[PDB]
Amino acid sequence: LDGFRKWYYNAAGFNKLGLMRDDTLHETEDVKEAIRRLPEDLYNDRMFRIKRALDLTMRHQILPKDQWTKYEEDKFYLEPYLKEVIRERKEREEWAKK
Amino acid sequence: SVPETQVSILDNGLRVASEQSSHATCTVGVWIDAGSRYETEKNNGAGYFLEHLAFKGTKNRPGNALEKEVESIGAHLNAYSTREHTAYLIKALSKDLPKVVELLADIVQNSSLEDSQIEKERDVILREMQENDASMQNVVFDYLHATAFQGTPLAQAVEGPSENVRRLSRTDLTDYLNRHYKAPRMVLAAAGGVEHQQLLDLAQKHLSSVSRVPCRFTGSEIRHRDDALPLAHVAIAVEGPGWANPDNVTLQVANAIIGLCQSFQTFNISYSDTGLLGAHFVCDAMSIDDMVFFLQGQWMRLCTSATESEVTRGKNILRNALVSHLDGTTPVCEDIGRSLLTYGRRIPLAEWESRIQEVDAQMLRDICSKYFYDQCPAVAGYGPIEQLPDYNRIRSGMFWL
Amino acid sequence: AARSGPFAPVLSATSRGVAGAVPAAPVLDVQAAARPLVATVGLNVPASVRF
Amino acid sequence: QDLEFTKLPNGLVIASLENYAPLSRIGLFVKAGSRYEDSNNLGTSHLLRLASSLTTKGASSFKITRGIEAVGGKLSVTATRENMAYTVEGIRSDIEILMEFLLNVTTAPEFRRWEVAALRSQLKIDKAVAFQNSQTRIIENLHDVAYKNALANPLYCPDYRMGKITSEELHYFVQNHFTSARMALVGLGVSHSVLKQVAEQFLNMRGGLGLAGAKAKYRGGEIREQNGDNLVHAAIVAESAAIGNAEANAFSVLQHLLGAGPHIKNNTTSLLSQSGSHQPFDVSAFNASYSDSGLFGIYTISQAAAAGEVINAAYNQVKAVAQGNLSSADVQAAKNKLKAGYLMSVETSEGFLSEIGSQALAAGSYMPPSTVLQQIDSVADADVVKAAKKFVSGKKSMAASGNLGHTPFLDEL
Repeated sequence: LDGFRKWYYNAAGFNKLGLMRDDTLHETEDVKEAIRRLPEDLYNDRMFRIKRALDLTMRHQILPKDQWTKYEEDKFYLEPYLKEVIRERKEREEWAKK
Repeated sequence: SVPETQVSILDNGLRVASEQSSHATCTVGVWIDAGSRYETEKNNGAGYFLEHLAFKGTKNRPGNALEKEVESIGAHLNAYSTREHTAYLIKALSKDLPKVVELLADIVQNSSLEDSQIEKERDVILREMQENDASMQNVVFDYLHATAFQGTPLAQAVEGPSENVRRLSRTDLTDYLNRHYKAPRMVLAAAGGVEHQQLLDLAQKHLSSVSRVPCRFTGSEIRHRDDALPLAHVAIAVEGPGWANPDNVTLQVANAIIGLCQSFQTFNISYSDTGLLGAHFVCDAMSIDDMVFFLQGQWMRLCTSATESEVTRGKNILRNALVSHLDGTTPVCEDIGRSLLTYGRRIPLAEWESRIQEVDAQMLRDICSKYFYDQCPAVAGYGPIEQLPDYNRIRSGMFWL
Repeated sequence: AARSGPFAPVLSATSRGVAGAVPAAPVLDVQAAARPLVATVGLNVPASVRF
Repeated sequence: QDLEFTKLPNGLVIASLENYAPLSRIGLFVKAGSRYEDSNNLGTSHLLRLASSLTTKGASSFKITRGIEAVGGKLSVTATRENMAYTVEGIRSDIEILMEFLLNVTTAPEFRRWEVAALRSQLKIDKAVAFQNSQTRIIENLHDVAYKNALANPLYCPDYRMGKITSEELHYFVQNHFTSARMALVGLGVSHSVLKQVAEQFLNMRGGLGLAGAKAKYRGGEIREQNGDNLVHAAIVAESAAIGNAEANAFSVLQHLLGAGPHIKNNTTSLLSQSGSHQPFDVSAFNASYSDSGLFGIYTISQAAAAGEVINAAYNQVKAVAQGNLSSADVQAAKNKLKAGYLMSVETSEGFLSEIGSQALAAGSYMPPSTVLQQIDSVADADVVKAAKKFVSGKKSMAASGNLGHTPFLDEL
């Protein structure tokens, strides 16, 4: 399962643009709240990575293979911050339900 | 376990009410059923100007020697006037209970209005009014009262128009004093470390001399546009039920549900079988209309769809707030004086709790539909109020399609 | 002048008249005295000054 | 019965009184005022005071707000230069979760960075609302010119420090001053046992004595700020006694002799107020005593033009009291005013809870209202005179604001 997940990570292809996994999340309301709660350095790296991926998609290029994002290396930075947004979101929802 | 408020009555009709408690300081006050509602537009500032003159000396205690006495025991002397009630209250120690009562007796009868003082208090009152305009929310609530009770004695303010203030004389005052200070319309209320029998004996000794002898809600709006002010104050109200109508309690729970504008306050002002129930908010010009829309939706919501839980919230909120027992002596008595003047009796907190717990969501939305839905409001705006909607838009926001 | 030394532009001000930039250099709803300050704030009750 | 005060072995004071009130109040008192900051973390106590509804380790923000408003209870924070007090009140059937919320807020905050970044704008708004009146600004200026290090720190955050207060500063302040030896948990309308039992779930984390605060040093100085207000709010104070010293009382009797504000809703209510008078002006005596130092002086509001001699007249009156020119009936009336003010301050429930709280942190003991009465009586005429001479001689500190073209200076005063 670990090797097949690495193969699927190579087949997804966002590592060839230098992106992380959390860069590829669709910005819903909860995702934008989690992005707003990021520290300044992580937010700046995320915006630069997104801008570089957009430039590479503009020129129809990819990064060199040494510059790709290694599956093992990818960091799920937004995840911790996101869970909270969802948790808080649900708590609020439940309160209203009841 | 809250001690009951015991009420006695002298021949004069002055109900002497007291509610003893451990606290060693007491708040002894006199309430009088006399306000701007009893004035007839020729003496529109008589109660206010008498409230200024009442501490400037009596016949027995001429001038500042009187207030020297209330400095000597370290007591605090306060007075206020509303559209329906006037109160003169003293916070003191328990052991100074007799002299305080005697002091209050002078303040209600045997009072002396010095002509010299009359000019000095006229300049005080005139000037304060000349600067009172500064307080916007007071201007907005006076405008709301005027446009809601057009043509009635409830439109006119407590202070009165500068005109009357300048044009007032001892005899006029004497009249208001001799007319609206009757013994059956007076309550001697005491709260805190007082004994009821001692207070009754003191009321028999002094104060036993006091002589024994509708409104129409015009739904409309007043707007004072002045664009130089930084913030806008808007009050919207409908007709209230009055003091004696129990659904007030339910309406209070509704206010506790409401509790977008920088400041949003709900009010239920009650007078004798009338009142103003509504909301006052103070906002920047470019937000005003949105506030109004917000506010009307809430009201409409309660009238349209209100859950069980929020009701519980209001019930509880009101409960804690309604809690006044041992909140403060000044409050405690204030409640005794108003309860004997309005209800004719002191409603205990257990009866308030029973009337709160009988309120559910169905009767709350029924009473809110009775008092808010499809009613013509009174609107009073002051400040940059151009984006404040006119009467058709507010009236259309008073119901849902 | 002579007294200026290196503090002239500090003891003197010169408007350009006719011949870093300024870095972009509110309103709240509105006596007694001498009771030491004790500021209070609350979750529900609005904050206040007890001057 | 009466209050009960067990001292726990980790230093926490527990005080309880069960009077079977329908609404019961529970407060927690910490020696963590603004005097414990230095020049590197100014305004941290203001953000800590405004950060009482932030997601705590135990409870999320939504709950800490919706749960207190669900039962209709109240959570408030009152802060002086020495002490902070977090108070909750509500129906007896909901004070268990009210103590859960309050003790979570006191003991285990999280101080998330996005929450404090949202709170700094509220900090600016709260400071503007607080400085909407002239007294607050002139007392803050008076403390800043009167003291050097400790009590000179403002209650409200400075303008440059907004945007600069971090989560780490709040965490450091809490970890260095919210320890059990500086805390008293006081409950009116509750059983002592539960307070003892709610003192174990929390208030057990930090058992230290906290990072003690520097000794406050007097500096003197007069600051005048032209602000335009027609009224020149001027406060002239000097160093006075600490809370505990007997001299303290003497200074309280001295302010009630000189005038402590009006007692009527406005004349001949003060030796000061009496000292000629043909204009609108307010004059009172100011006294603020903290556990190491005190400030006593005069406070004047007046028309700019007369601002001078009015201040001089007030000063001259105190000099008369420094020369023994007083009567025993005046001192007896001052004692009666002071004791009536104390009894009316403790007659309310929240004032009673604050008093017990303060006494706890200050002396660890409860002083029955009665005891105080006889101690105030202890103050005698000469004692009052003595405190006066202290003010009349000690270096003064002056904070002035308004149109100060005719406001005198300290070397002229």
